[PDB]
Amino acid sequence: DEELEHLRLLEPHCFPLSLVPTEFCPSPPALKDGFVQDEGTMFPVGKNVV
Amino acid sequence: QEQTYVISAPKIFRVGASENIVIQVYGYTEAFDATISIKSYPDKKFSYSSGHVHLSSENKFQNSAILTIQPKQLPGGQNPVSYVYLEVVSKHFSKSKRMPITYDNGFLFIHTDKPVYTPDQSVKVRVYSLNDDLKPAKRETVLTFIDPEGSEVDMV
Amino acid sequence: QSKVRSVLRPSQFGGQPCTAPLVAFQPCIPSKLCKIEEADCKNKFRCDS
Amino acid sequence: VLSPYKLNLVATPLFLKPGIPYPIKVQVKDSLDQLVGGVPVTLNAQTIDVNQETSDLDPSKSVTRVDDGVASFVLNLPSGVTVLEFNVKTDAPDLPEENQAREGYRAIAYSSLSQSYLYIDWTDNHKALLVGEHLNIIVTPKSPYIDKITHYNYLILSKGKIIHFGTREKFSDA
Amino acid sequence: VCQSGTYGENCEKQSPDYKSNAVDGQWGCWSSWSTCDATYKRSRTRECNNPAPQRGGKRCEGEKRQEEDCTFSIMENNGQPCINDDEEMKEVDLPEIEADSGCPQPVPPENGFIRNEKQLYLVGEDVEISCLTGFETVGYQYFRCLPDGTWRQGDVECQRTECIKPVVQEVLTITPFQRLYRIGESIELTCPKGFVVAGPSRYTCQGNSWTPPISNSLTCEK
Amino acid sequence: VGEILSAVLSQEGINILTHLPKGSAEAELMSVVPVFYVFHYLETGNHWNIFHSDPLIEKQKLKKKLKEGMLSIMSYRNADYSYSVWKGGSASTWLTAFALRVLGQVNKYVEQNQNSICNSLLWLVENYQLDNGSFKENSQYQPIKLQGTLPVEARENSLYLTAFTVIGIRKAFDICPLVKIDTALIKADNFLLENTLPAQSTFTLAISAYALSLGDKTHPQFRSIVSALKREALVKGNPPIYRFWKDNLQHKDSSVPNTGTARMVETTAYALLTSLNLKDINYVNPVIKWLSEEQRYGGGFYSTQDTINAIEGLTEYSLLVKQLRLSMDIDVSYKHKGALHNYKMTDKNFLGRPVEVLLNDDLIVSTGFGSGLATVHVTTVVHK
Amino acid sequence: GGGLNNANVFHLAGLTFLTNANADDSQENDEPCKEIL
Repeated sequence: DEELEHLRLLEPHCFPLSLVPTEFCPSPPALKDGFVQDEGTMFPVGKNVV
Repeated sequence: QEQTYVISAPKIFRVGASENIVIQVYGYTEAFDATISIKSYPDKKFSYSSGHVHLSSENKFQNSAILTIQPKQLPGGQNPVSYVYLEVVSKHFSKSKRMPITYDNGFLFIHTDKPVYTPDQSVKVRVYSLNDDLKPAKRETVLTFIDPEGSEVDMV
Repeated sequence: QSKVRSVLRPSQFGGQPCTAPLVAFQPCIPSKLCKIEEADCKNKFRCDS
Repeated sequence: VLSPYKLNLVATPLFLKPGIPYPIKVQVKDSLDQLVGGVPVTLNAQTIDVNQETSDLDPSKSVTRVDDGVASFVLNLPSGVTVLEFNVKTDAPDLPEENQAREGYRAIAYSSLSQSYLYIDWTDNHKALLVGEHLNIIVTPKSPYIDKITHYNYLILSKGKIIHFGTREKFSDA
Repeated sequence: VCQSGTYGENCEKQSPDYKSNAVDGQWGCWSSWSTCDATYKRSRTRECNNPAPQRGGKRCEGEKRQEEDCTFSIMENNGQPCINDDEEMKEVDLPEIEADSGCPQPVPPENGFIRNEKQLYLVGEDVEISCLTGFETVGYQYFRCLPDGTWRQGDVECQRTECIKPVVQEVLTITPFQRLYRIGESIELTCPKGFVVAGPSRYTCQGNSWTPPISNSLTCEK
Repeated sequence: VGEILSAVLSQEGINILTHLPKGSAEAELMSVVPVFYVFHYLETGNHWNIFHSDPLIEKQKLKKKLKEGMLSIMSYRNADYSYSVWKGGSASTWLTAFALRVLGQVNKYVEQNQNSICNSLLWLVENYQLDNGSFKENSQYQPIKLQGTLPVEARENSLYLTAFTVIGIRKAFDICPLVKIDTALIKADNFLLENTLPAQSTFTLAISAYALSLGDKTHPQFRSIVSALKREALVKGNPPIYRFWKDNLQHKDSSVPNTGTARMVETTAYALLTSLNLKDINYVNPVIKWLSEEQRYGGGFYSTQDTINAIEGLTEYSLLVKQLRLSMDIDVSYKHKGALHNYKMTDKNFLGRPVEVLLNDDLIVSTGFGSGLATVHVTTVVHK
Repeated sequence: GGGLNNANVFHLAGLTFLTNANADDSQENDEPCKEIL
């Protein structure tokens, strides 16, 4: 089982890719007198918003 | 070696800059997706930014991601980050290269109301403050005044 | 990254050989940078090797 | 000063497209340099095309432009040229060559292994492109494999940043 | 590996001449090291037991024991340094170019010294002089590095405050009363047995010095 | 402050505390002697404030160990307040000086009674002060290896003894001021100086310089000896990245700690402690770095001497950094007239504007206790 | 403009590139290029 983790991590192009995200935040919270500069439908884990 | 790619990027990433990274692939017909990512170096653990890009004849197999390095996400401290991994990942290829990064982001045009002043004067001074994107930066700025002997006299 | 194990007794007198490798290597993603630098060897003629 | 002029290139690439007229521009300057603009200058050049056949060119002559300072030249180099190296000297008849400031420079071809190239029909138009005009550049890949080259790709970069990118298809006109 | 006069793949069959059958004896390997002894030495031993010697076979050769210091990684060794052969330099190393033209270290005034020595000082850096134990500053004790490498050299000099307890090659011939004296104070030069070999029987530091007899500090006879 | 070099102990501090089993050869003494200095090191505070990379050293375990250390070290006092490692062994000024050094440190938790210290010092000075050289060892020619260290060749070997005793005396002196002992110090310093002028082999020079850095830090010959020590330094890189000292063909190989590597580590720790007494952080830095490498790996001979003196130096450095850390709320006022100004001099705001001293009154400047160093100037313009 | 090579063209253009097409920009470095335009 050390392969199934580690080499898939190192060389993911070598394996089937579930490249498209599957986990997301809710919509970003609103500010008083402000807005999120970029709107979007999808907010993947690790995405920044400004 | 018909199936090939080019990812092209600025010679140096500017911290905080919005950097547009373009990708072209050749010898492909099935449409597929890639991700271009900016990752901590050498450990690749933290990801500063990532962009999903879709490639198809509908795009003539060309696309770009807009990726950025928000300055607080760098670890900072006494040792600033010199280098960062640019990465691309696809069904067909994975590669990463050590890009250099630079913190030189934008322009600080000092304008003094005159070039010459007598003693018994106050200078009026103001600074025009612009991003790399040449937009008004809206950033805290600090002035330091040095005498002709090279002695610091004031900071504000 | 290197992983190793040791022989508990050798084969001899025609016993079964150990057959399996004593060392495994795995490509890591390293934490540190290399601190290597080339030797200038002062005046001495540096061969291309 | 006995040799009061000095010379430098301006905007010249030092890279050759063969057969395409290769432009050269020089600025004459002083010690405490201004644009002199009034100097005669002349050019002498030597070339190589293949197997190091050293071929000298005929010399050429220009005045400097009185306003721009630019003396300009263009060389209709051989369609097969590989390298050029040349000198440019002040030709002001009142100055001998020990005084008529002079310089030597070398340019080198793109050195494709596949003999595969992508030349642009750009004269180096001296005049700044006005904002909101359409730029038009015809682009000419030349290659043993042009039938393969379905499209070239272009990028327009300003400052540190790519700002436009796209693709430019082969017509049935080849 | 087989002795001459035995053959077969593991030396199993003897030639007809082979004598002294089942003579044996070869080293076993060492123990793991002992815990550290009273003197913080560890040790290990090998038993000559693989095989035990027999029938006049040799004892297992050489030293039956090893002994070693006990030693540990004291500091935070975070990584091996690349250290080379013959890496050191003496003070013979060539001075740097100092091309930044920061001021070199000034020579302190007479009876002065620098509180904070460095190879180079930044432009607009200032250096503090101080006086030796016997001396007092007169004047402004700072020098300031100018862009041309000059030092804004202050008027400061260190004047003598006191004369030390004098030292000259004879032991004794001196008073223990103090290590230090004001200018013009006497120095007692007391002979252990009430004689004078050279100079005054009692003298004084005349501000500059005692001007004493340098060769013989009252080498009085006894 | 400038460059700060984070030299620190490994997790091996657990071992340096839990040290090789107490017992005969005073394995007990050799185990607890590092405990006092590990204690002192942690009394930099940081390391008790933060060990959180690893499970904490239990502070109460340390306090217990310290107390037990004091109980043990009492067991080695001779009745006459000399010291012998064996209860009936020959009295030693060497071990007395070692004890006096140790007993200088402990007083924050466990002060030894000043009388016993005075008795020890009195016995040492009164018996073994001498007219030229001093503190010749009384009655023990037999060295001890892991507690002791190489003596000099007989030529000016007094240098080592004088220096070592001086060090211990100075560390005890703040808990027994006695004018006759001061006089013995002055004498010992004079002799050790006069015997260091000929530049005896560099270990003697380094230990003498360390002794002198406890004395008059501006004595002209002390400063000359320091200049000699500085000329004998070895370095790597044109700007020195590492600095250390070798003598006695210690340029020979040593893949393990040994008497020669011991000599190297101690002589370097003594040059370090000398320069630390000169507060010479900029010179110390490449020494700290070279120490941190542990090159000559394992350290010294793993003597108690090399390890103790190294950890003492590293402690001192750790102290000096926090000392120079700038925080200094200056306040300035006239004498009869009111307050003029206040400067929050801080690392983040290290330079306030110059100020015109308008009023015709005497000017008083002061600060809260704070931390670090500043310089303050007034200049006067007059038309003559 | 121009360049001695694809890699040189990209470097002088102020770009770098990742490709499998038998070229790399690691051949060149940020020299103090100071020509006049």
